[PDB]
Amino acid sequence: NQSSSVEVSSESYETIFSQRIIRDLQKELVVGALFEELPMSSK
Amino acid sequence: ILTMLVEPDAGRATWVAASAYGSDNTTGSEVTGALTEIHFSTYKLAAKSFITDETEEDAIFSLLPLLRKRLIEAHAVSIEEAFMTGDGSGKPKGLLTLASEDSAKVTTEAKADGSVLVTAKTISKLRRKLGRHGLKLSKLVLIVSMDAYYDLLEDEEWQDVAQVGNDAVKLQGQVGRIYGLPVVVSEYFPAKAAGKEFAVIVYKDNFVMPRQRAVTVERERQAGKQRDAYYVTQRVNLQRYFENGVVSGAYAA
Amino acid sequence: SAKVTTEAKADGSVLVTAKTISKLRRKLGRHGLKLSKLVLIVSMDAYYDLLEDEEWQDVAQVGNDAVKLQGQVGRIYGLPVVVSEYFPAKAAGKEFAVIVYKDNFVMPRQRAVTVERERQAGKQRDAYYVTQRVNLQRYFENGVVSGAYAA
Amino acid sequence: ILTMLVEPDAGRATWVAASAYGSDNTTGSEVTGALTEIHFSTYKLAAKSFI
Amino acid sequence: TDETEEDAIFSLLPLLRKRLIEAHAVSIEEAFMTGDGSGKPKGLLTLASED
Repeated sequence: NQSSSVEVSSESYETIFSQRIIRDLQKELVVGALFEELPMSSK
Repeated sequence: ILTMLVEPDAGRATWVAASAYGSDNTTGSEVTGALTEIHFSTYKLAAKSFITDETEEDAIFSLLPLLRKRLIEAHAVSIEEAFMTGDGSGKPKGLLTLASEDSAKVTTEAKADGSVLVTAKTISKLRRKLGRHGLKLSKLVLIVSMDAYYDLLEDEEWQDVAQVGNDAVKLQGQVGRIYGLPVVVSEYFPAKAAGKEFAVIVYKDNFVMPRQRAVTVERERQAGKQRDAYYVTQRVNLQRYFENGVVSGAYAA
Repeated sequence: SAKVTTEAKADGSVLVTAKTISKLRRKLGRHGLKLSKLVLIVSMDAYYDLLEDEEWQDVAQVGNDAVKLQGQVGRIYGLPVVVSEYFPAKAAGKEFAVIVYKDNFVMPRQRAVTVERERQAGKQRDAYYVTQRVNLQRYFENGVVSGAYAA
Repeated sequence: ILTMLVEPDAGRATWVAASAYGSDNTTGSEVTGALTEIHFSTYKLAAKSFI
Repeated sequence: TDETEEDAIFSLLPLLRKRLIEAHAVSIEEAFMTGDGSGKPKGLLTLASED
């Protein structure tokens, strides 16, 4: 703040750190799971 | 200051050759990813006004409620103006400034004189530059200047019943939803001039309003002046999460 | 300066289209947004020109209220229409339509219409007197817009 | 004559800089406003006829 | 200022009071040590000098 008579050590003590993680929009997946599956038990 | 964490982008696996079925390459490559962070802050807006002790008697009626309501409405007006088109110098950055600095300010073809009006098609074309976030209409907000609204009222594409249902202009004289977007009119857009803006579309969920202190009123008595001073203060700002979600249509040059 | 010089020609080369009338709402500014607080008045010649509008003929154009089916123009662009014959004579730079914010105008009045009958025996006449005291005033210096012919 | 009071327009507060936080400018600027009046009047309309 | 107490995780008042009190104590001891006579008490060093 650096405006009153007394000041804090640095901006680390003027800050609140949050453990919240947020993500943007991700491309939707379409072809990954639209076909039927053919299981195998050999090469 | 408040700081939050932002989850990084996406990696990918690898296809291993059959020859490496026994070597160390059978497990493919290594994925890596580093977090990031974002910050928030606030600005202080304030105003003051004094009333001397000679005027309350020197009047047939009181003059205090007028003073209080004028202070409040001045605060609100300044907030709205700054949020609309404020700069970054000691004030919140306006939506138009964000669009300009994001290169999302689209130069349209409408002229500043009237040679080309503002059409519904031009407004709807802006959804392209929003990329992924433009695919959902329910998460969008459209705001148009007054002149833009009056230009839309004369749009040739919303005139007849055959064209647009029963919501044709000729039957109503007003424009509600446009291309699936609701219309909200604002008067705080800049002046009608070349290169200036007339509309903006905002991803509503991407914008927050940080606030430290709400509207407060501090009254002070000054006996040596025989005045009553009134002080109104608050600390607000307008911040977003990621550099996207805002596109603004502008006039031609 | 609410006198919009429209492109309609008094000589009659170009008629007075409906779009021309609706464009006048732009000049009203903040008061022109809400439709229910407006009144539209047009001259008789303007009304007959409205009846010859290409844009109000077909059913597919304007619902059931096409001119070809009725012959009277009612609401125009959401504005009900009223015809008055007290406009000036059709000439260059003359008004044919008026849009007015209704509540901006008031009618002050001191005394109503009164009739006084006097018997003048020195002249064998009965004098009849009719008097009233009124005016037309508006609150704020706005609220009315009128369009005029070209040239 | 009838006289009516007209309320004036709106003011605007100020964004105080961080440097002036401890000074008197932290209170911002002052907003003023003067009332106004509007007057109404009338006219007389008269006509006469004899028999 | 009022825009510092909110602008910090922890209060800063006890520090202020302590600093003021200790400023008084340091100043008074220094003055009694070698305070001159001009607006301040004469210090023992000054007294011994003048005698």
